Amino acid sequence: VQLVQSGVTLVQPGGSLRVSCAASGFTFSSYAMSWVRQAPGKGLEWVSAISGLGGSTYYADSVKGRFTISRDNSKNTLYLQMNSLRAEDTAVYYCAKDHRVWAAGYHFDYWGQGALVTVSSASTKGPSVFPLAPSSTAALGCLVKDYFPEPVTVSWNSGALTSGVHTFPAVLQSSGLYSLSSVVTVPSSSLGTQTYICNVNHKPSNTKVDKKVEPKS
Amino acid sequence: QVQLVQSGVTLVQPGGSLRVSCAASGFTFSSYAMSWVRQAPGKGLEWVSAISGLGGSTYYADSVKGRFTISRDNSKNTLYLQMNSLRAEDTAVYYCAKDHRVWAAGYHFDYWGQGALVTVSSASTKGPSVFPLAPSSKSTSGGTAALGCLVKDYFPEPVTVSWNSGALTSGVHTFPAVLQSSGLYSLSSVVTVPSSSLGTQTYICNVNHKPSNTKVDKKVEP
Amino acid sequence: DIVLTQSPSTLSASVGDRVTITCRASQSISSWLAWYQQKPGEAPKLLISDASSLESGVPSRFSGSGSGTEFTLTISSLQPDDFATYYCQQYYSSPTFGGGTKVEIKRTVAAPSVFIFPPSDEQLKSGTASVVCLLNNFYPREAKVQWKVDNALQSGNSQESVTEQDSKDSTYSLSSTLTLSKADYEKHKVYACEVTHQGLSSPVTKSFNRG
Amino acid sequence: DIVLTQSPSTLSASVGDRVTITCRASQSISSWLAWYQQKPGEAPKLLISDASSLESGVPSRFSGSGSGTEFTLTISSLQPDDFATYYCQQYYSSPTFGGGTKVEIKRTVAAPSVFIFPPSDEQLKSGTASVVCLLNNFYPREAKVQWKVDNALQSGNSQESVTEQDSKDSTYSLSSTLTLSKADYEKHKVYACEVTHQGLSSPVTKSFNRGE
Repeated sequence: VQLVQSGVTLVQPGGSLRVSCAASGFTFSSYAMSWVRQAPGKGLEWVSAISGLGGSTYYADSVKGRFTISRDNSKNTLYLQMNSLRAEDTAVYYCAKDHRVWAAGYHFDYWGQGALVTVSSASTKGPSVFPLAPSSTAALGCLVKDYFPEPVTVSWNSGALTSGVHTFPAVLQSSGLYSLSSVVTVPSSSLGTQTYICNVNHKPSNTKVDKKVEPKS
Repeated sequence: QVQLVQSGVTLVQPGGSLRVSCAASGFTFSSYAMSWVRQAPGKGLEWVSAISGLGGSTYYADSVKGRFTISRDNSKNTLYLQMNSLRAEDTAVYYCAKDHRVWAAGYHFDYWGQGALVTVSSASTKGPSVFPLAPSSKSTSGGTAALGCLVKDYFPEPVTVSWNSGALTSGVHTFPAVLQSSGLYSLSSVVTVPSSSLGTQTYICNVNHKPSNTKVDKKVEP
Repeated sequence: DIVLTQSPSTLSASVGDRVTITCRASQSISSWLAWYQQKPGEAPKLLISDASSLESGVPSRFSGSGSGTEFTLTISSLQPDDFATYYCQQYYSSPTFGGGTKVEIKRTVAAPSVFIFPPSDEQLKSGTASVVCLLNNFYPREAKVQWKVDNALQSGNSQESVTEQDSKDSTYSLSSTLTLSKADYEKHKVYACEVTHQGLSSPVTKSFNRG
Repeated sequence: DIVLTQSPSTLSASVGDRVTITCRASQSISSWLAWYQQKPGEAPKLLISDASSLESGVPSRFSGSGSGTEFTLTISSLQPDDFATYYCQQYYSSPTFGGGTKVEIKRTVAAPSVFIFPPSDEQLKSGTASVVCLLNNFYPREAKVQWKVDNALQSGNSQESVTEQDSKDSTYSLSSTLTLSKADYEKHKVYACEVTHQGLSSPVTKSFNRGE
């Protein structure tokens, strides 16, 4: 009784993408499946639904134009063919199964892990690493700017300093270019005798830059 | 004995011309150096211009330098500020002051005028629309039911509002006016009274607007 | 030019409390500085001159110190007459006034009374719609209120105003007005006002249905 | 169509506390309603169906009630696994989700650490200037940060982010970024960040002078 969505996906504006939700461990054709999308920092939204049999398909007002849902009971597989994608449609897509009702209602007990779909349509570029110097307990940091796409992994001295470390969530800019910030707090005395180097590992852009932090005047 | 008597009230138009008269008495005039300072509503004070004990050297701020002029008469003991080509940014309360310690040497200020308001809105004065606030629930979920009165699209300030010809003095809150995109002020006034008292008493708010000379009373009913 | 900065904009205090405000500027104006007192609707009154010399007629409780860039105004004993907005002026290069430091009386912590009022029927005829959210009898003055229409946040279309503390209850009261066109109103069925304040552990929301 | 609303968006609670969330629909949807649970980064999990019947494998402490327009979710005893976002769904009309109620454990009041950083020199070389204002180690979560440049408020040019509660210390952290052009940065000399929080009696402000 487990569902498996698509691992990772990336697209462009008005682009076409297929999300495949595999189903196993319990009878498929008996029940009716549906898609539900979650935008970052937003509540869930109902996308599309298909009857357990497949005769009836249902779409939402916003998505009815540009989306298409389809199923094969033999392969026990659910396909969401997404056309004419927009920036608003960028989300994590979950595929679920019915809670109590049998092909009658749209209850959901068991959810898939989700499939990430991103329609940002920005050229993939290496992050710019800018260090933040300490004043005068003291705080210091590193700033990642104009990077795309997610993710970015941040480590201190290749992970040597695990404690007292804060990595903030990524933020969307108007330019459509993400920016992230990571900081650490250490005693005032230890700053001079120790060197702090931040490691940014960005796989898509293959950008691995290590930037040392010094408090100079 | 130092007294400064500023101009009472003023209103202008865009790019208009206006003179401010700041009378000074009770102390030597020519002896000290005077200056004007404006305060925009809900804002910190802003230094405008200054003039010397003789009146020979004048000083102005970068923003105000083009179209403003400060002047003085040692004979009539009067300080005049002539302002031309007015804009909305210059709308503020203006005060004329005197030096504290220094004798025409430094920029200290001890005694300020009561202040003169200048408004460059340039909007036609129209009667306020009074809209009642219906009580929320008949049930007293909050201990006291709340009702109010909303004044909209009035110009210019002020508007005075008293309940029941002043019968209801307690538990009355009159909120400050707000600037809208349309440039027309709007104010809101509320009262909280027990729910049982809702049926037996009638609540009316008296809206008084002087410039448009509009005085309308509006009863609050659900 | 020279622009000074003040650390407390609104400083909560009580009678007979030692109060200190810091007015630190950008450049070095040496020993030449002044502190003023402005009560609401009243002309500013000179508190202190040169930061060392007290102007005459001023109560002895007030004192000031500091040199160079750093300055501090200190009151050993606070009094009721001493409550006003406070600005600091430097005349050394360019004269200017700070944001001002307003001092208030925080004695307890209270929960805001929330009342939500729908647009009146007479206003509907005009083609303009105003929804009113009332918060009554709450200190401290600081609070945060969000507008939600059909589960949608509204930014830029909300206006807010605050009364002064009533001497009787020493509680602030706040009013929020949401102004929108009539059509936007009939499209949306449910209107809600969210209130986040110190007195309430859980942010309380008052909402209504259209008609 | 029909949209439901939630009363507590963020509810401050502690372990083993009786918790009640109220979800009221605009129209009367009778007995057809459901409640869900989503932990950070985890798939949504089904709490209750028809507002009366409980799903299998679900802890017994949770209960739900109400009919018609009114509904209430009640938890007699709260547990470490109960801190996640909660939504309400009605099948009578358009499938619709509520704003959600996030559960937190910030009973303790902490004072925010304020650190203000000017834009780095390499960033100045890029032609872009970013000033960063840091708030660290503060619960409660609610906070308000304003940017003041030369005693002037700046609106729209600020971006803000909040970390999740840390398991060890239970403290949230917030960052505000002010981004401006090189020219706009160099024209104004003094940059200041004003922090308004509950822990502090007086709202604290940290500032720096350009090129200092």
